[PDB]
Amino acid sequence: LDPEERYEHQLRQLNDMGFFDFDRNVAALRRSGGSVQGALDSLLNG
Repeated sequence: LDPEERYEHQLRQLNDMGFFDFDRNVAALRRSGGSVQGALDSLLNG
């Protein structure tokens, strides 16, 4: 699956929280294993 499938529900949550950059969102989700909480931490830190 492409990440847009794979991470559909977590991309929505991230976008709903003001995180719109797709590449950054996907990168953060891959490092977190698909965890939104972890992705959010990455997106806020650095």
